[PDB]
Amino acid sequence: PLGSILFRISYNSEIFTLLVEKVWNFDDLIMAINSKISNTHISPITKIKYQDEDGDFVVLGSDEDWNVAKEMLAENNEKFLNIRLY
Repeated sequence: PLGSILFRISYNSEIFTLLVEKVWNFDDLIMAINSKISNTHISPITKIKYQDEDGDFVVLGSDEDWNVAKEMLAENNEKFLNIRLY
């Protein structure tokens, strides 16, 4: 049952979880992480690399990449997600 998705912000040596709805386009999305990571409010990120079913990381900076992945979650049977922050 689809509803919400979780994001596992994976940094260099930092790890955080952010609950991102399935209605938060790439905009609100980028703003969602940019909000949580806002903690530093020194220099956020504009590029997020999310994992795919194949298990290969892929860039994500649009809805076509934020959705194309979502539709995959169902195929991955994962209500969560993994993002890369470098």
